[PDB]
Amino acid sequence: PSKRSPIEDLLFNKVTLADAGFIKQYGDCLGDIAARDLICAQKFNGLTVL
Amino acid sequence: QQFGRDIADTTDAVRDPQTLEILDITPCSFGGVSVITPGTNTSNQVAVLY
Repeated sequence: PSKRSPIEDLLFNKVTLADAGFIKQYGDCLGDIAARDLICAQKFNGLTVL
Repeated sequence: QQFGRDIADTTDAVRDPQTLEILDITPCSFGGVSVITPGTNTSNQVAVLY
């Protein structure tokens, strides 16, 4: 579905992003989709990732 | 123990002094608001991004 080449697939699966690529919080931290401990704890203090 | 705590020394839970039940505290909704404007020279309409 991603329309990516195999090398691009390997590259995307080796960088974990540190779970920092999340923006929205409601619905209980997006039902754990966004890492709770890091993202939600940070952004309850006015820290957002655009 | 009467009060929980979080990374930022913020109380994430509290024991009810009467029903002895533990309640989680979460801050209520907040976020930035942006205004998309096509320029006053063009129109006075605006869109709002929450």
